[PDB]
Amino acid sequence: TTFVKLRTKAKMPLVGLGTWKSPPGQVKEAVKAAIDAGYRHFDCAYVYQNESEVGEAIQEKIKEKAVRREDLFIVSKLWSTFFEKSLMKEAFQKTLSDLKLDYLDLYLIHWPQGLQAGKEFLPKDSQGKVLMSKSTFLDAWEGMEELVDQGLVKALGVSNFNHFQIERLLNKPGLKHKPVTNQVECHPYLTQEKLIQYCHSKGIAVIAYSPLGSPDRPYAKPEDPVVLEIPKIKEIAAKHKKTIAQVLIRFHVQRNVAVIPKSVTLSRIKENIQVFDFQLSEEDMAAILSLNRNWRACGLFVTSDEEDFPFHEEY
Ligand SMILES: NC(=O)c1ccc[n+]([C@@H]2O[C@H](COP(=O)([O-])OP(=O)(O)OC[C@H]3O[C@@H](n4cnc5c(N)ncnc54)[C@H](OP(=O)(O)O)[C@@H]3O)[C@@H](O)[C@H]2O)c1
Repeated sequence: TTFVKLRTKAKMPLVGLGTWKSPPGQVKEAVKAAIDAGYRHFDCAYVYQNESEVGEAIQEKIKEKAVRREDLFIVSKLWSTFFEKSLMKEAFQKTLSDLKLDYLDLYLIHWPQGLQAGKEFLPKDSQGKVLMSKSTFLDAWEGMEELVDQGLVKALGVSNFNHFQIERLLNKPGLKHKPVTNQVECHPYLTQEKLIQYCHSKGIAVIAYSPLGSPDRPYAKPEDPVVLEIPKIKEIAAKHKKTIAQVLIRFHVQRNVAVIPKSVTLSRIKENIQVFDFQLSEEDMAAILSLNRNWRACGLFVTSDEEDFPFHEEY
């Protein structure tokens, strides 16, 4: 299978194109190339500020008859400065207008902590301390549910949520639309076994980002573990006549976890979806899963002492 069926029975393609850090002058071509290589799932966000260029790409391929709207799975995300409901509606309409779409397939809460509204994405006081808001992810969810009832969003999900936080959402008084995905960092050094088990058992599909360990991240350090250099992955890649990246991506697909590798490089965009023509052995999967060290590269870490930080819990 190339998809995972969500609680709603909508089909989410297991491989999607990631866009975080794709420059605005390069992302239009990457998305065009992806569509031509058969990608149908596209992950974008308000805070990536490249949604307009993604939307141009999608519109051009629809107009060319290369792909039908109903066969695309477009995801975007609400940024934490926009949890308040009126602000949420303006942010969403901008994300929908930029993408030139009539509806999103999936709209996610980007992070679970709310951040102070204003122009900046990461508001700070004079000390350089990040400023939080009074709006919670619960508060934001109530706003987002209206979008579903309106037909503007097919389904809602979460990103960077721990299982306690999802429980809280699932137990929210008056809940109307249950979350359909949790999108979180996932690779052999952060396997997510317990979180994936919990989501799957709760009607929620998982979406794994940073499958290649995000080597273009801005704060990479020499002392960080290097996903793309794991020695067992080269071994397994060679045996399957695949690349190291293809093994790292397959690792998710084979767990029925969707995965959104980001590239703006034509050869790599093509390579990354070439993962439905081989199968990792039980020993291969057992060996990859062995590598877990609970090591994360991604997240808003400066807010670790504020309420609703996700990464202190085991999962
Ligand atoms: N908080 C969240 O919810 C969250 C957080 C992080 C990411 N995301 C999403 O997940 C996506 C994936 O995460 P990521 O962007 O952090 O990292 P990633 O996808 O793991 O890695 C991207 C990097 O790997 C390179 N690359 C891609 N394909 C490759 C290949 N076959 N071989 C070698 N290198 C390759 C890219 O270079 P080129 O681009 O130059 O080719 C880029 O530098 C993001 O774009 C975004 O859509 C969401």
